Amino acid sequence: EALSLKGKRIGISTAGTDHFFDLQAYNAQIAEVKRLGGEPLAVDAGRSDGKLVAQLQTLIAQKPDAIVQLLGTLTVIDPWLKRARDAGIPVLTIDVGSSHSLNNSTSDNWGIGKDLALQLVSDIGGEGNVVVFNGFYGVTPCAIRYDQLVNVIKYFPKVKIIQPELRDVIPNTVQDAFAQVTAILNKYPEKGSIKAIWSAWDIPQLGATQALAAAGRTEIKTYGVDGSPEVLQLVADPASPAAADVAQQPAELGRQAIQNVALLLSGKTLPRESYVPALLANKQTVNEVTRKLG
Ligand SMILES: OC[C@@H](O)[C@@H](O)[C@@H](O)[C@@H](O)CO
Ligand SMILES: [Cl-]
Repeated sequence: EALSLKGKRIGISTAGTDHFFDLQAYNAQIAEVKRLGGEPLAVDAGRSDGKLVAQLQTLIAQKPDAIVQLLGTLTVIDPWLKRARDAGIPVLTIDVGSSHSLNNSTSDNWGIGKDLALQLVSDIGGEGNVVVFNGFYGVTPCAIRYDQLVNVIKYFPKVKIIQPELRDVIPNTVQDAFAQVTAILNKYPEKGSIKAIWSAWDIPQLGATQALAAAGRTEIKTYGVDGSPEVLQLVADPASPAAADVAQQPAELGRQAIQNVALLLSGKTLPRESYVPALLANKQTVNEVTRKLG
C-alpha cells in the first residue's frame, strides 16, 4: 500500500543547518514527514557537539517511532544512536555510516571521491602540489572522499599533498578558508609551486577560490563537493580558478531518508545504505549539471 506516516512521530536531528547541503537535507525531511502525514520533532544542533548529544537524549526520552540523524562526527553521535536502538527506537541516518543505523542515505562517496580526484589529477597534468582541507575526517562522507583522493594520487606519485594538511572549520567556514589559503600562498609564493586545492565539501572551496583571486594566484585550481549554487556559478565562470564541484542532491537525500522510514515502519527491511546519484560539474559540464538540479 501507499506509504504513510499518519499517527507517527519522527525525530529529526541535524548536526547543523549553516550551509546549503545541511539546510536542504534538514528541511526536506521535515517537509516529507509532514507530507506523509507524520509529526516531525525537529532539532538542530547549531553545530555544537554538546547540543547534538543533548538533543538526541531528549529525542530518545520522547520515544518517537523513529529517529533520523543528519551528519555529525561518527564518534560523537554513535553512543547515542546505539542508546536509541537499545531503547527500541529505529534509527536511520543521512551521511552517517553507523553500525547502529538501519539505513544510511548518502551519495556513493567512493564514486564521488574517485571522480573528483581523477579530475584533479588530469587537470594538473599528473604532477604538482595540492593543498588539502581535511578537517572533517570524522564524518563518514568526508572520510571516504579523502581516502579516495589519497588512493587515486597514490598511482600518480608526482602528485603530492602539501604538508600540514589544513583543517577547515564550521562555522565561519568561508572567512577561515580564505585566511588559511591566503597564508599558505605566502609560504609558497613561486608560481607553480601549488597547483590545486582540494576540500571534501565546497564551502571551504569557496573561501579558497576567493583567496586565489584576491592574491593574484588563479593559476591554482580548486576542487570540492556538494554543488552549492554559489560555488557552481564560480565553476561556470571561465575567469574563476574553481575547477570542479561534485554536485549532490541533499533535498533528495532527505526525502529518501523519510521515504525509507515509512517503508521500515510498514514492515519492509531496508538495505544498509541507499545511494543517491551525484553529478561531477567541471567548467564544461556545469551548465548541464546546474540544469538537472533546477
Ligand atoms: O560535514 C561537513 C560537510 O561535508 C557536510 O556538512 C555537507 O556539506 C556535505 O558535504 C555532506 O554530504
Ligand atoms: Cl591571478
